[PDB]
Amino acid sequence: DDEFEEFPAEDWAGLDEDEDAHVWEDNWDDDNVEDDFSNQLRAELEKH
Amino acid sequence: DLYSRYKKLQQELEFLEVQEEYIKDEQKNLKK
Amino acid sequence: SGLRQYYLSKIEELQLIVNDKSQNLRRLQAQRNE
Amino acid sequence: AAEHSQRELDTVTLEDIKEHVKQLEKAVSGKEPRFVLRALRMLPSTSRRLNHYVLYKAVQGFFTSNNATRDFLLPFLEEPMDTEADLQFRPRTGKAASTPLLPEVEAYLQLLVVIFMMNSKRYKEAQKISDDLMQKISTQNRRALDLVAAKCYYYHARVYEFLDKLDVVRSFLHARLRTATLRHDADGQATLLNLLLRNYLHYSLYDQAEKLVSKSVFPEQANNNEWARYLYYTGRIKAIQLEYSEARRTMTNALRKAPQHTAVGFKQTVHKLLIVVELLLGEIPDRLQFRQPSLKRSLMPYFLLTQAVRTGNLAKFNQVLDQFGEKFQADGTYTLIIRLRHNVIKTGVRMISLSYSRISLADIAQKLQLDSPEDAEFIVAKAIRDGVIEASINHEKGYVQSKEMIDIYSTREPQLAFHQRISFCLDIHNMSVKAMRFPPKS
Amino acid sequence: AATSGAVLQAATGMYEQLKGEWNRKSPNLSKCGEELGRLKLVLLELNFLPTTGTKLTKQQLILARDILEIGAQWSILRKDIPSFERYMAQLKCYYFDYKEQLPESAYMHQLLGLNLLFLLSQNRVAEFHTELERLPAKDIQTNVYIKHPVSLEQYLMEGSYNKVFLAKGNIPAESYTFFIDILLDTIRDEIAGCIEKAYEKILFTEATRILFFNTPKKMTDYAKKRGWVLGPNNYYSFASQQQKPEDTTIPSTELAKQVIEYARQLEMIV
Amino acid sequence: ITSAAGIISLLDEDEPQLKEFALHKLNAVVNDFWAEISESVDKIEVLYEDEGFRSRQFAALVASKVFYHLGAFEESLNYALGAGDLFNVNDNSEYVETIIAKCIDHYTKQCVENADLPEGEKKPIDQRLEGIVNKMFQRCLDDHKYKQAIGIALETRRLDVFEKTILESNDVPGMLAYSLKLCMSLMQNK
Repeated sequence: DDEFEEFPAEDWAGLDEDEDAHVWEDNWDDDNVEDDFSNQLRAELEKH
Repeated sequence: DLYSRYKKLQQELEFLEVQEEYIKDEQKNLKK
Repeated sequence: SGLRQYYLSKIEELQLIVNDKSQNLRRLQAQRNE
Repeated sequence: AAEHSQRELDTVTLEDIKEHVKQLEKAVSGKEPRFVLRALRMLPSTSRRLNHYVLYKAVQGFFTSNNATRDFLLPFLEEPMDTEADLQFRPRTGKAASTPLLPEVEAYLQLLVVIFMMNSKRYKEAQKISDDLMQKISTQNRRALDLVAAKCYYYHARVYEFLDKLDVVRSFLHARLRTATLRHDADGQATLLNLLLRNYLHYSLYDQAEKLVSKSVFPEQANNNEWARYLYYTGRIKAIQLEYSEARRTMTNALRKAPQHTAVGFKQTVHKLLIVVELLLGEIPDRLQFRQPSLKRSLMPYFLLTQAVRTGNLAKFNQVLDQFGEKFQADGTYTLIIRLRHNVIKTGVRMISLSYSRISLADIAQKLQLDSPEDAEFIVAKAIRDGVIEASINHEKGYVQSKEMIDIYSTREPQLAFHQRISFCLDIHNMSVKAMRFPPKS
Repeated sequence: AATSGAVLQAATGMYEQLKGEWNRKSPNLSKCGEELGRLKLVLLELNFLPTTGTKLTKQQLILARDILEIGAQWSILRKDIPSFERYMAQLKCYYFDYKEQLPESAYMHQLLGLNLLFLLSQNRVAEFHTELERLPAKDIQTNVYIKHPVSLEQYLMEGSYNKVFLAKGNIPAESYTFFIDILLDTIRDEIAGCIEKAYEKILFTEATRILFFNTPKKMTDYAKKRGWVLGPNNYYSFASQQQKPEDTTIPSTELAKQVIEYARQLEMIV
Repeated sequence: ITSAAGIISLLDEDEPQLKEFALHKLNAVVNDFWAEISESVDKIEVLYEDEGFRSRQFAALVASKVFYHLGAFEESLNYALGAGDLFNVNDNSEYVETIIAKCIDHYTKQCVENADLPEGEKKPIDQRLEGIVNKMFQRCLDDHKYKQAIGIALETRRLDVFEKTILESNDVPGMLAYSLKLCMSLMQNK
């Protein structure tokens, strides 16, 4: 082993507990804040 | 003394090369 | 004291080469004997 | 109660140390320098499990001859607290005790002592012992001694860095690197190059680091850890300069070559730099790395930065920068983030090019929330020249048309890739056959 | 020593003469040039460039720093890029490497900003950023003399060339005016290169409009300088085809050599 | 300390006193800035080429030092030869030792190549290289280690220095026996 002592491990000062820790798949698009695709389709039908 | 050691090492290296070539040829022919 | 470092450097280079060659030759000899 | 457990642990550690010196002696006797690496492998574990009794017993048992080094070393060590069950560990027997120990063994014991002194928060004596060891190494000249001197160099630089005197050791490192290069020592070359690059980067002498990298050829037969360090530092240099593509390539290689389990901090640092350089290039880093348990909390600010970059919003970007301003400075990426804060639009143009085969400049302006389409045209031209997007502009109609995708297979490129990999595999087989040993004739 | 003190006195006397020659309402230019030409040689004996920290005469260090400062400003006022580079090479050393004991001047940040702008004008963005890294963090976000080159570089990266073309008017100190012109010429050249590599058969609502040429004929000389065909008016084909290399010859000798090497490695006794 | 850029800058200024100051400072700080000097080494090359200069030897020495640091040992040897007496053969420094070894090897190879040729086509040998090798021979003789001098004499085909070393010694008969053993031992060229 060649433990890289020169580079320190990130400090655990705060070390806040996991918010949700859900383990499904993450994925980027989940971050998006959409507007209720149902409402989107209703608006699309209304505006034709 | 140092000259003798240096030249002896040179001769040893040449002999090792000769032996290496001979052994490779011997292996190739032993396959046949 | 005079031209000793030069001789020693050449001898050390030759010794390293000879050690490597001897190791390779021993491996080859083992295979040949098999 | 734990005293007996500590004593038996010390005894087993002494047995391990004796095995290590036996291995070094066997290496020297057999003219197989690579053997000493087996003993050097356990350096971290041995350092972790070292103790005062261990060090004192080891030095007493291993320095019967040439007691000058015992005189220089023992005073630093603490005398055993009225030990009464001392076994007077005597590894060297009779002729072995009388004869002067080997230079490699003396260097190894000195290295153990300096590591212990460093682990303890006592750096002055660590520096003194280190300087003595380096004088011994400079005086001596052997192969296995050079292999040990590699780690000796590493810890000497470490103690000086702790002292905050990294500048003064620069000339020492340069001199030793020159000697190693003349003597054809790959391990020493690698260790000294990595330490010198670390020295330069600490003070931000990026021009000096770049010049040294350009003029020195890293050894190919270097340990994977040294390769990882070198790749990280070269990627850092290229990223600070404007070579983002090469930086990303080199740093992906560095992270790939880093040890799988350990080196957590190195992984965090390389990951942060990779995130920033990818954002600068305009791509989007993979989200899998953002949830690994080890790299989870550290990379949260960079996660938010990537979020803002993807959903480009200067308000969110400035909020994130203002919040985690100090941590970026601490970690060494604030300047790169500042560059990203103004080259953010590159990512939007990349997404537009990826999605649309032919779009109007007015539509590009609308999508990128820019001013009149002239600014969009200038941005697109800049991107095309930079090579971010393979597209051609046409203002006689006023739209950007993406280039076609060429049939890569019909080209000779697959042949080149496969030839590279075939040569690599053949070299692997040849070296794996040469590594074989048949020992019965010994 | 008495001789050391006397020669220090001579050097400071020449420096005071230069101060009188320059800091008036209008420098003599040539007179200050001769003064600096002799003061360069004069400086040699007062340890011009300490090869080691070895804290030496603070008076010598300050005198050398000031002389090189005035020399760099003289070069900029005389319109001599080589002289400016030669003076800055040493001024940077004095500012960065001996400052551990020597105090911090009042022109340090202005001269560093001058250097950054000079690098940007010569289009050495790599060196620009390498140097920008040396300076502290707060000074790159506070000092008005260091903030002009940074803003110009950021706009150049963003591609908003219009912003800089209008921001030329604002200058922290008149010295920057010289280098702003070379920066504008270089930015015009970069726009031309971007248009050439990108685009296909000119347009961009006429080349003059996007190249920011006041008169229609002002771009003709640069069009002639570059290898542009000069087709219809404001219509220069860039030949982005690059000859469209389509000829393929099946490199055969090299492939045969590669396969023969494969066979050699497969058959030879390792 | 650091940078080492102004010293290089002060080399194109047409004043052969600032030029010499810069050359001396570069010689002082060459072991720690060889990479920086290497990019501009052509300036020192042109300085050496210029005969009008006065510190031609010093320019040659500094250029040779930077080239030796780089790895271009042939160029370093050539410039060390041109550097004249400023190369102090009797100096215990790594640069001195490595360049001395390079000159010895170069002379050995050239002499061996020349030996097996007619006198008409004998390729010329640089007199500076000859002088360096002769100085090393003299150092051997002064230190009294005659066997090393004999060895290098035989290797370089210098029968003259071989004879001189045999005669000027304390054990003439012993040296004769040693040389005869070398001849009727590993010495193959008939």
